[PDB]
Amino acid sequence: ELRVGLEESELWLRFKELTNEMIVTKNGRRMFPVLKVNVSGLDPNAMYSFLLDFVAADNHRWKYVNGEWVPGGKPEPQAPSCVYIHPDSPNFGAHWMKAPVSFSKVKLTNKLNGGGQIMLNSLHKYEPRIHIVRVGGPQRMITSHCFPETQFIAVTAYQNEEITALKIKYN
Ligand SMILES: CN(C)C(=O)N1CCOC[C@]12CCOC2
Repeated sequence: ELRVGLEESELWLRFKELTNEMIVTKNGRRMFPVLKVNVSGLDPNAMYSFLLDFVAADNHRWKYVNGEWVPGGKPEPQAPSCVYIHPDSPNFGAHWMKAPVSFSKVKLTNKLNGGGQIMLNSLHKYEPRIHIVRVGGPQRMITSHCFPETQFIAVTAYQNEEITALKIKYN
């Protein structure tokens, strides 16, 4: 059975309980914390690519009002984000299962940009999601996993200083 688990969930939960924020910039900003995923139950000898994308958790624009995050009243459809390919991809089941799969190099932007960077809408709430794509084999296969613990609002600067403090304390 293919098992997908979040490394350092206790750390992510500290951020989640304050409402997590991730900086987006024109040129793209790396995430902290970094999404790290424990994977077991792969075929050590089969071939897989690991894909990361961001689901809009709701259709609303958020705003920090009197020290609290609040949704707008005017929802809009949120197009799914573009996918980031883990740079170790493609690779053998054994490679992926030998240490936590770390997305340390993904960069979050607010501008349609060249290559690599994933564009997110500022002040939208997002839920990180991976796809494990079996490649090369005759039977293509995808398994998807969401990480509720890693939800965040995309921001151009931190609103909640409690988040600023946690980011510095644990970097
Ligand atoms: C680019 N890359 C390293 C890939 O893994 N490729 C190859 C080209 O695009 C499709 C996929 C994405 C996952 O399935 C195969």
